Amino acid sequence: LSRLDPPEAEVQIDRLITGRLQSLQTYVTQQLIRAAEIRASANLAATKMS
Amino acid sequence: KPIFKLPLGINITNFRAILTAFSTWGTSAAAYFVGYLKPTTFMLKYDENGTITDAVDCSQNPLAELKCSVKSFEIDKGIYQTSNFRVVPSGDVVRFPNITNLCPFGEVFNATKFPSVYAWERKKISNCVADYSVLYNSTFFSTFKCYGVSATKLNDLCFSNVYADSFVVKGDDVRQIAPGQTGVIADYNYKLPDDFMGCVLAWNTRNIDATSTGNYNYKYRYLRHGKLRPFERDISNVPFSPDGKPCTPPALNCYWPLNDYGFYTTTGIGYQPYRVVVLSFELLNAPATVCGPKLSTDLIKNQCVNFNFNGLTGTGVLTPSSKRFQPFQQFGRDVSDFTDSVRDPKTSEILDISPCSFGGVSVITPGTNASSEVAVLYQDVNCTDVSTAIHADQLTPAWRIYSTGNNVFQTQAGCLIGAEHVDTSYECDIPIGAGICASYHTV
Amino acid sequence: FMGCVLAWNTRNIDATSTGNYNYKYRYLRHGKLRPFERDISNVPFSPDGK
Amino acid sequence: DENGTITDAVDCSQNPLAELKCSVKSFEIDKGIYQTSNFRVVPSGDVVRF
Amino acid sequence: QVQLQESGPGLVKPSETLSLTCSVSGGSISSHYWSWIRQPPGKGLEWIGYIYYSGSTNHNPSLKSRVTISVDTSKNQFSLKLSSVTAADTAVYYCARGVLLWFGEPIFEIWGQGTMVTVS
Amino acid sequence: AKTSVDCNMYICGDSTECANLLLQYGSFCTQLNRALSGIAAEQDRNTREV
Amino acid sequence: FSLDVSEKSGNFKHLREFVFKNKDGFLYVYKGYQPIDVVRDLPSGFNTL
Amino acid sequence: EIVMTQSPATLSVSPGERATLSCRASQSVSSSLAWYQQKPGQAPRLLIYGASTRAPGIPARFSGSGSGTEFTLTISSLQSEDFAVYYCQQYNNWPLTFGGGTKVEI
Ligand SMILES: *[C@@H]1O[C@H](CO[C@@H]2O[C@@H](C)[C@@H](O)[C@@H](O)[C@@H]2O)[C@@H](O[C@@H]2O[C@H](CO)[C@@H](O[C@@H]3O[C@H](CO[C@H]4O[C@H](CO)[C@@H](O)[C@H](O[C@H]5O[C@H](CO)[C@@H](O)[C@H](O)[C@@H]5O)[C@@H]4O[C@H]4O[C@H](CO)[C@@H](O)[C@H](O)[C@@H]4O)[C@@H](O)[C@H](O[C@H]4O[C@H](CO)[C@@H](O)[C@H](O[C@H]5O[C@H](CO)[C@@H](O)[C@H](O)[C@@H]5O)[C@@H]4O)[C@@H]3O)[C@H](O)[C@H]2NC(C)=O)[C@H](O)[C@H]1NC(C)=O
Ligand SMILES: *[C@@H]1O[C@H](CO)[C@@H](O[C@@H]2O[C@H](CO)[C@@H](O)[C@H](O)[C@H]2NC(C)=O)[C@H](O)[C@H]1NC(C)=O
Ligand SMILES: *[C@@H]1O[C@H](CO)[C@@H](O[C@@H]2O[C@H](CO)[C@@H](O)[C@H](O)[C@H]2NC(C)=O)[C@H](O)[C@H]1NC(C)=O
Ligand SMILES: *[C@@H]1O[C@H](CO)[C@@H](O)[C@H](O)[C@H]1NC(C)=O
Ligand SMILES: *[C@@H]1O[C@H](CO)[C@@H](O)[C@H](O)[C@H]1NC(C)=O
Repeated sequence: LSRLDPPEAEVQIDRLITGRLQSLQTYVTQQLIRAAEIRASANLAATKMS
Repeated sequence: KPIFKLPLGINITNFRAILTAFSTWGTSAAAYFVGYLKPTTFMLKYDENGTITDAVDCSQNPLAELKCSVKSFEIDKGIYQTSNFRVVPSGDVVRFPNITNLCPFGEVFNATKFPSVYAWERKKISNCVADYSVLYNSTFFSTFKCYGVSATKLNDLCFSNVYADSFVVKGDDVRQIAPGQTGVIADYNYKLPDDFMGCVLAWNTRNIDATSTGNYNYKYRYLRHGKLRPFERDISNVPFSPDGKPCTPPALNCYWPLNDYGFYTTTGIGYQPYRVVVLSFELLNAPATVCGPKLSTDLIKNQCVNFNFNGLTGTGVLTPSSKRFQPFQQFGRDVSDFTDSVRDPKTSEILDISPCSFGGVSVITPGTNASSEVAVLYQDVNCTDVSTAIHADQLTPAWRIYSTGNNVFQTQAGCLIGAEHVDTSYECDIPIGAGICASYHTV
Repeated sequence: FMGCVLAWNTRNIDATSTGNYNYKYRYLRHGKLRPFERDISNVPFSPDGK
Repeated sequence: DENGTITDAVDCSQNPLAELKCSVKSFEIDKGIYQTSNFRVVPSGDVVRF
Repeated sequence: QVQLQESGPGLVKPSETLSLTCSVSGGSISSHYWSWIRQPPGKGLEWIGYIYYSGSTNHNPSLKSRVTISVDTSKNQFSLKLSSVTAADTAVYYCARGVLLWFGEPIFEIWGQGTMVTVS
Repeated sequence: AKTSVDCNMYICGDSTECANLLLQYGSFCTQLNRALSGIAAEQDRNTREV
Repeated sequence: FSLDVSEKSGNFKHLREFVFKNKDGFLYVYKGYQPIDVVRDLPSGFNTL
Repeated sequence: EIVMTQSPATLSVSPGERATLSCRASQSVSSSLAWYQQKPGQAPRLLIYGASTRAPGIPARFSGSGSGTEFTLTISSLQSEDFAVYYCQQYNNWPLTFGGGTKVEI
């Protein structure tokens, strides 16, 4: 942004936005995968407690 | 309804109402009003006949934001997260070093004679300030090429050194002075690296560099057992034989590896001599010597401000630090390549950088039918900063109407505005965090 | 913008050897026009704004 | 070091254990089997058969 | 920083020679132009000439014969002498460093304290 | 862990020029925040159940 | 500055280290220093130029 | 050869109101005029070197403008310390010429 004019900057900005969107998507997806296998253990724990 | 769409094409700043009056002159009872419009987000409800019957205005207190966000006219219970919040910066800091000499670039550009391309000369320029805006909007130059940086912005940058390289080029071979070119000049006479950063200039000189009889003072090396590496030079003149063994002319296959040349005044456009200058900008992370003209300011510690220490820009909270830089280090970096601290150019103080406060805001409400009361939770912030930013309208989003009353309370998850603390315990209705619980209850 | 732009050369009737001097353009103003605005005011101008 | 001074290095190509330390970003490894990189064979000659 | 300081005689008889010297401290003669200027009393400035490193020298397009200028890298000094001196030549004389930006002539950025000289 | 993320600082940070480009993708990270907030609420439910 | 010349009967008391590199027409020089008292050996150690 | 003139020959002003001086030249130049200040019994100083560029350390209130044959120096918020004579010089051509100057009278 400091050493390039906006018509030149936006071409790279599109690329950086694409990459970072993709990496957030991957993180959140795997986070939903993990949540389920922890939930099943919490349910077994509550069963053993009861 | 829309009566007219009129193509007048003028700008209107003021207006006058026209009245009527009658017989001596007298007046009759009449009243009228005025108001102004603001650019705002509205929600509209259409009836089955296609007619509007209601609206809400999203910026008129937080509950309007809750209704706008959920696309409803009724909300039932709970805590809802609508949008971020942040603080707007309040000022500007500019902190270039102090330099008092003027760059003598004319000692290179206005030189009476240039060198032969095979042995180009390099000169260093430092500890001076000058403007580039002259050569940008001037027509004297036949071509302007800049890499890595746009020529419009050269006046906002500081460089540790400039190196100027100068030589004469023949005709259209100006095309060869670029990264990745190939040919007799691009491989034997001169060579530019892959990651070049600078600007290339050229202008036509037939007036003094050529004549009808011709000038024969220039040479170029077309024969060599190997191409040069970036910015190499070889000024050796010896007999050459393709076998790679010494010999002496006029014996068999003995030559001179560089060719004498001359220009003519009647050369065509592809042939006249040109002068070329290459400027290479050294962005070394050390104290800068050459800078563009800017006025500086004092520092403004402990406040959210724009800062421009030395070609680096952002917003943050400046504070003193306990870093210990080595005499050859001017910047510090964290993981993810973020700048973390800087050496003040004027006094060599060491200053930290940190971001202006940010976070999420969420709205607590009882049922809309029961009441229109709300409480606002600002997550993970000390109330002092948000109160000192609500006042004097430094926060955003900015409600048109709201107030922080005397009810302010601090929690580990952040602090609540508009909720009254109670020294009694009950069962939870809405959990907030860290043990703090909320409910809607009699005073 | 949405439309088409056209132009053609008119040296035959719009120019002459002595010159035609019937046209004018405004190079000084305290502020740039907004889209499709017009200003046909002719007055003395001083950079002080008085 | 905390004062900004280098105190140690490792060289990743000087025996496999250097590759294990370089890969895990550590100076200590505790047990087990760790997969670091592929392997392959470089070709030894050329055949042309027009 | 640099300091220019100059010295010379105060009075010159008619049809005689005047000469001045100006000298540097804090730095040394290397890559900049050096210039002699005079101001007649109550009147606008005049440029007599400038010389730079490696001896190359420039003078007024008139009075070409009225002066020659010399520079010595040794002892950080330069000097001029006037072929003839008359009453009307009285002025304050200045030595100054000229810096060249891009093209044309140099801007005189650092000025010597100057001295007043006359004829009688 | 019950971690949370802010879309605009990570993807676009300080700049406004990039936010006017991220606008072209619409609601996406907002349903992302909706998801990651659901995971956060679930962790609290798991502990209260056990 | 001022540099002496003298001869000493005793064993070497100084160890001086350098590095030289060439890239892009620039030559890079580094330096260090370490006091040592050894005879005809390059002593094991770590030092940062 | 460029010849130079400056107008008017004299001005006077009271504290707190701006004034402007103008110098004119016989043929076109571009961004080649410098502004000099002189005080009684002292050497000149450089205020503006570019067409409209403050020399380093010149107070922020000084400014100027011009192109072609017309240029003007604007002095704003004048203080008694600003009492001086002012000159404009052009370096575009080989011969060097300074203007006749203007006396500003208290
Ligand atoms: C930065 O670089 C610039 C550019 O220089 C470039 O590089 C050099 C190597 C050459 O290639 C240049 O051509 C090139 O531009 C440099 O500027 C040069 O400085 C030179 C001196 O250092 C300077 O040389 C002098 O030029 C004088 C001519 O000046 C032109 O303009 C003035 C206007 O004031 C006029 O004199 C004249 O034009 C006007 O008047 C004419 C009639 O009088 C008429 O044509 C018009 O009315 C017009 O208005 C003159 O025209 C010249 O400029 C034209 C562009 O406008 C060109 O077509 C062409 O060049 C034309 O000639 C000369 O008078 C002066 O000659 C005097 O000294 C000579 C050497 O001593 C001598 O031969 C002469 O004759 C007698 O004089 C002596 C007595 O003492 C003895 O020598 C002898 O007895 C002789 O009989 C003259 O006295 C001299 O050649 C050169 O012109 C400029 N370049 C320009 C202005 O473009 C900068 O200096 C450099 N920086 C630094 C710090 O040095
Ligand atoms: C708008 O819709 C309303 C009902 O949603 C319409 O009201 C009824 O229209 C019928 C048409 O035959 C009448 O017989 C009823 O008497 C109306 N009920 C009322 C007025 O309470 C209404 O007509 C619609 N608007 C228009 C312009 O037709
Ligand atoms: C490098 O860090 C070390 C400790 O991590 C510093 O050592 C101590 O510094 C304090 C400074 O007040 C002294 O009082 C202690 O005596 C030091 N402890 C020692 C030497 O064992 C050390 O000072 C730092 N380096 C520099 C150059 O300050
Ligand atoms: C800048 O000026 C300040 C005070 O005027 C001074 O302390 C400092 O030394 C100057 N900068 C340099 C690089 O000397
Ligand atoms: C070039 O452009 C700048 C833009 O600010 C302008 O001020 C200047 O007068 C122009 N011409 C020059 C530098 O010759």
